[PDB]
Amino acid sequence: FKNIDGYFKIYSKHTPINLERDLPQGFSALEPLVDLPIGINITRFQTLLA
Amino acid sequence: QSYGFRPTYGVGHQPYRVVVLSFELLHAPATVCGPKKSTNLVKNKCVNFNFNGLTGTGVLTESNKKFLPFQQFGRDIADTTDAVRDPQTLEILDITPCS
Amino acid sequence: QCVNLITRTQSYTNSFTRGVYYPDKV
Ligand SMILES: *[C@@H]1O[C@H](CO)[C@@H](O[C@@H]2O[C@H](CO)[C@@H](O)[C@H](O)[C@H]2NC(C)=O)[C@H](O)[C@H]1NC(C)=O
Ligand SMILES: *[C@@H]1O[C@H](CO)[C@@H](O[C@@H]2O[C@H](CO)[C@@H](O)[C@H](O)[C@H]2NC(C)=O)[C@H](O)[C@H]1NC(C)=O
Ligand SMILES: *[C@@H]1O[C@H](CO)[C@@H](O[C@@H]2O[C@H](CO)[C@@H](O)[C@H](O)[C@H]2NC(C)=O)[C@H](O)[C@H]1NC(C)=O
Ligand SMILES: *[C@@H]1O[C@H](CO)[C@@H](O)[C@H](O)[C@H]1NC(C)=O
Repeated sequence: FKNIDGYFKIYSKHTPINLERDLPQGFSALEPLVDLPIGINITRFQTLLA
Repeated sequence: QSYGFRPTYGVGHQPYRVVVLSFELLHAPATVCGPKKSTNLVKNKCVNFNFNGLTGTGVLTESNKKFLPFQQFGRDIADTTDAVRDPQTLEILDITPCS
Repeated sequence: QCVNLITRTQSYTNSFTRGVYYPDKV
């Protein structure tokens, strides 16, 4: 997540794993998902659970 | 105070519907713009093209230089502004100098 | 209305070459 020039650009990429993960020794690029043009002052965030 | 607005009132007292258009230029640009004119794709003796903002002169072609489904540009090693896919039909394009 | 029971401590771990994204749509 980024906040630059008002655009809240979200980058994401789903990558499958094979065993236990510890940020494994692999490379993968993230593709842009949305470009919400809101320009909100974002200084805090909380992960929402269900 | 109440308005009368009888049909025989003078021009100075007749009702006027006033519509004010307010425009904001805050630090949050969005896609709120006016309408743009659209034309037909032309190649084969290249004509000038203005595709989604950028302007070029190359030969539009249907080459197999497939881009990504999110990219909307094209640049070579020399940062040459290659053609962009069709903003309407999503058809991949490419340009070269026109001799 | 909410119930405060999700708070818990933190930890740390070693990452790798992650977070690389496309800086432009070209
Ligand atoms: C967001 O927060 C900033 C500061 O925390 C507010 O002040 C702006 O700060 C930036 C950079 O420091 C300046 O370029 C702006 O001119 C400042 N704005 C004002 C009104 O002083 C800012 O107002 C807050 N809101 C937004 C939408 O940016
Ligand atoms: C992206 O990479 C894939 C994987 O090599 C390319 O797919 C191959 O393309 C060649 C050329 O047409 C074919 O001979 C192979 O059979 C293709 N392989 C597979 C598994 O489909 C693909 O062409 C590359 N993308 C571009 C734009 O060149
Ligand atoms: C813009 O409008 C044109 C015209 O309706 C669309 O072209 C049609 O595309 C469909 C496929 O989705 C075809 O089945 C029709 O035959 C096309 N019609 C014509 C006249 O070409 C075009 O797809 C639209 N583009 C977007 C991005 O909405
Ligand atoms: C990350 O930071 C924490 C506390 O600052 C530290 O305990 C931990 O060792 C650090 N991780 C690495 C890999 O150094």
